[PDB]
Amino acid sequence: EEFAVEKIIDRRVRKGMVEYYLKWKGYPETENTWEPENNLDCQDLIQQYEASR
Amino acid sequence: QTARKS
Repeated sequence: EEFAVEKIIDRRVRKGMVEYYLKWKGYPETENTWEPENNLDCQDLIQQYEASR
Repeated sequence: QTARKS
C-alpha cells in the first residue's frame, strides 16, 4: 500500500541500493522506515533533500 | 508525495 510521506530523514546505500529513511504523515516517529528509492513517489522531497545535504 | 511501505 501507498502512504503520504511527511519528510525524508536520512539516506543510505544498502546492498547497492539507495534507501531513504521516511517519516510517514500522521504516523508516529516510531513507524519511520527505510524504503528503497523506487518505493517513493516524492520527487519534490527527494530533490529538496539531495539539494540541502 | 507518497511511498510504498514495506
